Amino acid sequence: PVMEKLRMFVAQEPVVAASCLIGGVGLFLPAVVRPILDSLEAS
Amino acid sequence: YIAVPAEILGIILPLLLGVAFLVLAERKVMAFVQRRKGPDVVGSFGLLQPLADGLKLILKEPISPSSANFFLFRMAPVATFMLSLVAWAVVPFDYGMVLSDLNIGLLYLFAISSLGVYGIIIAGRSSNSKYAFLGALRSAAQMVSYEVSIGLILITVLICVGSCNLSEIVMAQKQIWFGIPLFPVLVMFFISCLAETNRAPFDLPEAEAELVAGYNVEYSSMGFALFFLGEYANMILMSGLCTLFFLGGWLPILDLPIFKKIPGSIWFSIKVLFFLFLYIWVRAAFPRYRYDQLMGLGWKVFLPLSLAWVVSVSGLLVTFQWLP
Amino acid sequence: ALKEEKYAARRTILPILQAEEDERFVSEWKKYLEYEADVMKDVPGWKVGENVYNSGRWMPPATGELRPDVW
Amino acid sequence: LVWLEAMLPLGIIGGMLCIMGNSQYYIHKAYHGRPKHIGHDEWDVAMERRDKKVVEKA
Amino acid sequence: ASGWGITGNKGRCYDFWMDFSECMSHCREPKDCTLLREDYLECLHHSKEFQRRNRIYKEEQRKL
Amino acid sequence: GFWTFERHNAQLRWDPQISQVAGRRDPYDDLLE
Amino acid sequence: MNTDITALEKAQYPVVDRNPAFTKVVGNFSTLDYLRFSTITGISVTVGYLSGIKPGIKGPSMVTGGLIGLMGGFMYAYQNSAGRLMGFFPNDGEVASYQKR
Amino acid sequence: MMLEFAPIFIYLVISLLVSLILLGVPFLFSRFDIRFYLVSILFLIFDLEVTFFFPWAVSLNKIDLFGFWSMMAFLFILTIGFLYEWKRGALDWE
Amino acid sequence: MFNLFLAVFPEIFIINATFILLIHGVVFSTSKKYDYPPLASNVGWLGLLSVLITLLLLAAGAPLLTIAHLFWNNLFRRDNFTYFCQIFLLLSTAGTISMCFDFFDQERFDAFEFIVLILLSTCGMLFMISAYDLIAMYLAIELQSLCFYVIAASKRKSEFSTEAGLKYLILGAFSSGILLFGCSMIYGSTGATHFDQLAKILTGYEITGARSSGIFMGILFIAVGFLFKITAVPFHMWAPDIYEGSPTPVTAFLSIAPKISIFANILRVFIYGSYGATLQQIFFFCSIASMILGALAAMAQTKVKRLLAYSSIGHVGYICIGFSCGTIEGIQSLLIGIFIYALMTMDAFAIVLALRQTRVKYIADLGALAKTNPILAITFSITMFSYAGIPPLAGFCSKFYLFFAALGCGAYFLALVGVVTSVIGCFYYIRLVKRMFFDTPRTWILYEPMDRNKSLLLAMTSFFITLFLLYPSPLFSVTHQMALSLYL
Amino acid sequence: MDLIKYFTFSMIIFILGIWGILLNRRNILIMLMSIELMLLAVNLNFLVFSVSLDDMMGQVFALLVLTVAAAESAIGLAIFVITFRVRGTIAVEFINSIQG
Amino acid sequence: MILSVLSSLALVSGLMVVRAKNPVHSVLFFILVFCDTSGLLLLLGLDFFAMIFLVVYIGAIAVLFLFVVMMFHIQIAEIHEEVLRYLPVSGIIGLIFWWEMFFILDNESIPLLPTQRNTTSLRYTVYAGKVRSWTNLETLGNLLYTYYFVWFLVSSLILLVAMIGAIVLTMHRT
Repeated sequence: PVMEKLRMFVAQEPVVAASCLIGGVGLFLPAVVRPILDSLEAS
Repeated sequence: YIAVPAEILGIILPLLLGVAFLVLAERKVMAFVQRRKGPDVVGSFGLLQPLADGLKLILKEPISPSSANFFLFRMAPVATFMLSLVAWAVVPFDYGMVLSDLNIGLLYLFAISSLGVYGIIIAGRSSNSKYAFLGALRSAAQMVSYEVSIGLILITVLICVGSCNLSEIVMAQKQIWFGIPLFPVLVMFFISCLAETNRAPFDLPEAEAELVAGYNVEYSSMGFALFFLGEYANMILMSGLCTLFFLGGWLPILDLPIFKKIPGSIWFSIKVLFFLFLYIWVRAAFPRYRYDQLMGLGWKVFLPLSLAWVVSVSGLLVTFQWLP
Repeated sequence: ALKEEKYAARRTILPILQAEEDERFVSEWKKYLEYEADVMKDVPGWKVGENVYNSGRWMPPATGELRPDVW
Repeated sequence: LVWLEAMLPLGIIGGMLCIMGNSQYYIHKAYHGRPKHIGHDEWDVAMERRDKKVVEKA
Repeated sequence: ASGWGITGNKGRCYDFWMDFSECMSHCREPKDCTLLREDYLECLHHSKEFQRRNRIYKEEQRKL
Repeated sequence: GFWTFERHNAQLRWDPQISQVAGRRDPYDDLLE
Repeated sequence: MNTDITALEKAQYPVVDRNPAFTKVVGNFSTLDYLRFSTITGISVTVGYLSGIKPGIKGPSMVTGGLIGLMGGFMYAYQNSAGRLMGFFPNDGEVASYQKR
Repeated sequence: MMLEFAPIFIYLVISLLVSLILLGVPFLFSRFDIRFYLVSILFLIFDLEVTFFFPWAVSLNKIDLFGFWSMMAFLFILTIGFLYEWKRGALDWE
Repeated sequence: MFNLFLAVFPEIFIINATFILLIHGVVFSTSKKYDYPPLASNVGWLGLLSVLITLLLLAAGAPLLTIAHLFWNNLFRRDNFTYFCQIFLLLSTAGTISMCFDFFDQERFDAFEFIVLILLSTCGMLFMISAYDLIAMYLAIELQSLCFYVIAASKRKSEFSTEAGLKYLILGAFSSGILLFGCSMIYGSTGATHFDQLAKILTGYEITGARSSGIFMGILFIAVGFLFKITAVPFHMWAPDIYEGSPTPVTAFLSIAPKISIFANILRVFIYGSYGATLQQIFFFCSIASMILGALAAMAQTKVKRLLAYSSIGHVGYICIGFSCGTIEGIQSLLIGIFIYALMTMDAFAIVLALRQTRVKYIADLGALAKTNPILAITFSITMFSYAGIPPLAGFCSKFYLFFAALGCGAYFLALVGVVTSVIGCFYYIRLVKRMFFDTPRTWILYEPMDRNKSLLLAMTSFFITLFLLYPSPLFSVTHQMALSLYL
Repeated sequence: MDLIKYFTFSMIIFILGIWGILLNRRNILIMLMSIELMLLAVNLNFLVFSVSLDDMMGQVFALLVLTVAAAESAIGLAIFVITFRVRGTIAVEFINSIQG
Repeated sequence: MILSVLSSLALVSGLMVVRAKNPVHSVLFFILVFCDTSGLLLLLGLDFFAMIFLVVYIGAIAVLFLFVVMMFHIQIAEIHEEVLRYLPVSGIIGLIFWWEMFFILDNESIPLLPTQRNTTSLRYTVYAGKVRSWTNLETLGNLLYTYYFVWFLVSSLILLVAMIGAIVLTMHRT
């Protein structure tokens, strides 16, 4: 039942969760969005 | 080069006057918050209070205790004061108003901040007092701990600008001030500056009532004065850095002819004054952390968030090809 | 864009600056060649302005200073 | 309006900062004839040295 | 030999190095590439240029 | 002449593929390109 | 970044694709590739379980061993498939789907 | 050009003179705590991280995706180390 | 882009697996729920699995390791020689790890980070073998050395382990600085650090009167660093103290794995390079000094570990004789000697680790072992006679080539030194057989039987030692293959 | 004569490291510091040579060496700390038990 | 001349590093050697390296040494020794090293003697490379993360080893 463990982790460690989300966005944009824009430009 | 020392003195002497009056301003603001007056007898509105205090310290006999490290005991306040002074050679106040237009100015500032710890540690060991030594060790550890977050925030600004030139960092904010999209980064930077300056809520050296003796307890006369002047000059410098990196430096709030009328030095001074007011307002508002609590904050909160912001800003900028 | 403007302005006026520098260096090199011809007079086997490079390709004279372009 | 007492040392600090900027700005402009250029690179240095000849030898 | 200059352009001695390398790439006797090798080393250290200029200086000092 | 062997000639084949990379160009190619 | 797949030792089998994409290599997995992958993943899970009994973490140890095995097994299968498509390994099957398609 | 460093040297000389004047005018009228070593170690590691970020941050415009991901891998290794630090109690002063 | 990284699949896998094991160990060793379980053996088994999977990935993708060689050229160079060297290194790491589980359990060494540091040093040695530039060589050497310094002081409360760590750190940092100085001198004199560029610049001239003194001293200082690394006299005195003071699994790992990695480095930096016989004279004189000092000092030893350390010093001297002669057969015999010495050393250290459960410290502790464990006493005697070089055992190949190269290269002093040192070595090796078989001590020591891992490894190594010369062709052919891959 | 003077600067730093090794039989902390001096002298040589040859390979190695120096100092001081903790002193007479 | 001044300051400071009775003083004189080295680097035109020597060697490494050596409280008796007896051996080794090693570049890099003639007009100036100048920072950053990234990552592995070793050797959790 790993859906409230994340809830407890966010409640107990808000700074760590915020850091993970911010860095995750920073990693997700070039890994996913950037190839999407590259592919769109070529066509 | 014959005119260079004139410019250097035109920087240094007004800086010393500004420090002397920042101490007065802090006493006046804390007092007004507390329904009292603060210095108001020595000179009109207490305006001669800094002169009297400095002259008092000059005339006070220097103790120089019977330690076995007399040279290092006296050199420690000179080191920290010279370091506090030398950071202003690369600070720009307006377009073209800067002594040294260093292309590596950001890294130079980081180097100065890293060097600042030595005056405090040498004062502790050279003072032949276990209490001064343990306080100096704690202060040094706190300073190096918050240097990491300061450096990571500097890297974030560098990614936005793509140049270590402070004037270029200011001129990169013509479109928008970095404090608007990087507001949490600015808050983290202001707190890291507080902790780096040993300022409330992070002022361990002022926690004498907490059984925590400061690193400068064995200092009298002008060694103590040099430590104090260094710390307050660093407060002014941190306010200036907060202004330059996030509030557009000498730039006006809006790019309109009505704002462009008043000189950029006035804009820069106003912003620095606002951050100097925050340093005092925070000192007047809150209690202080324990050493373990602030160390935990430094390593467990501000470092992870600074690293996350470096990653997020760089990833977004390379993704949409918005790099300088 | 503002920086590209500056760099473009530098690129259009480079040839005249380079031509003037080339003329100045050729005149100075003639002066040094005649100085060497005078000083190395009565030195058997000498060659005025001998290229030390076997391939014969032209290089500026070496200065003996490690980094003179940064000062 | 008693709080204006506190705005005097703050104004003094601001004026000290404005002095720190402007005093060094005007001394440099007086000695060099023109205000200091931000971003003086290898190209700007080469220009100044060549201009010295181009001016003095004319 | 790497070609990366310390100011963001081709290194000063890179062309000499390359010519040496192309020479050695097909000459089975290394003595066939001696001239290009000493050209590359002369670019590196300026030894013969400085030696000849020191000869000029020595003769000037002798005749003064 | 083991240096003649193709395994020992990697730079001779790799470097021409980066001859136009910024940081290792002759300054004049920027002027005419 | 200038890239060059040119290998030192030339392929000894017909080159079906000199630089096959990630998705193409994965889609080229044969039943032997899935057999190698499953064997490595199963052995790794088994070793994780057996080595984890004494500390009392056989479950988490199984997970860790299975992660190592999944990584290594995919790597081995991708290696084999890409090497077949580039002609470094015997690839009569890849040549069949190239002559035909 | 290193030309802008000379004013800094003169500035240092003048600041030293002022400090000596100020400090010289009045002359006329056994316990090892491992956590300090540990905080020094962590500071050294992250100081080197800031060092490797400066060339990267100014060079992002030319290294593009490859340099970004190489830095990301560097950070990943150092952050695995940092997580090891966290879990072992090196960041706790209690 | 992805396919370019097929050249580094083994290293990518092993590094990622090491990261996984680090996280697993730290997460569950600190867990209150599981009562803070020791994880040295759990992580050790998972790491042995990781090493084996890396070996499979490397062995199976033999041609793919050379893919994109132009793109990877300025970072490393993979070929046949590096391929077989890396396979040997991985096998040595796997055997060393397999010999550690009884030590983890009975001693209660609960630190899983020991395994992680071994894995990271294995990554470092992998990178050392494929290094093709002074910068890469230095960095990989330093990663290896730092891991070794940490693991040598792993028993942090022990006087011996801390002392060994300190001596190791100081002397290793000294030698590394010397080697780095050599690299800087070479770079300044030639403007190059890649091994191909160095090969071209140096070939054809050696000492032709107008000799670059910078290149000479760069070679000299780099050679001093390498000779420190291979425990060669007079840069050897660290090795006996460190070998004795480190925990016995650490000693076992240090006596085998780092020799393979640095001999690969030596062969690729100098043989592939070009200079006068000066460097060959360096290794010749160091070989002679190493044989003499190793023999005499081993004769003086009363403790098993110190005896094995000095024996290893003597054998590196025997091995370096093959490098000095500068022939294809010299390199082949060097590789054969390294292989056989590695197998024999693993045999000996499996026996030592088996006896360390009863805390074997002195040679005299082996008294009456032929009575209390007859099969074990015979296995240790087979190893000791192999060490002495007595035929038909596998150790005889090193002696044979030592004398063969000498009577061919024309050396007779070398033959005399070899004869005398061989006889001295035979004496101090058969002293151990005499202790286990001939002595009748008043007090005996009864040793706990070894675990299954060490018994299986011992059985296999004992069969190899007694029977290698009956069917030695694969080793001869593979070593000849490697020797030629260096040049052509 | 620029290059020779830079090189002799690095040379004196290296020589001072060697001398610190020679002169500090009883002071192993200064032996460590002398080794750090030798490493700085080599790092400077790479930078000076990189400038002299107009080649960037010297600077890349200079940065990587600084990383190595940092790691080696960290681990060395750790080993120093544990040795001191075990013995209670740093005197060299208490780190000589292994011999022969 | 300036090189002579910096060389003399570095020589004396290094002698003080290896000869100070108090190790704390040895660490502080080491900081002076690093500052002097930074000045030399500034003369070379490498400002990034000059600043990084301050940030890393003084700001991080020397602070580590100072923290450790201060908390040791080393008594002079445990490390003291009279060094007069080492004058001959140090004389021999230093003289050999000096003659062989301070003149190692002289044969390869023969110095240009300064003539009594303005050889500074023979400076040819190329404006093509001055149109867009790269800082030492950008030149290094162009190479670290793309063409030599493997060495970068191996250095990261070295740092990770440092962290793990520091913990496993010294940590005593409360």
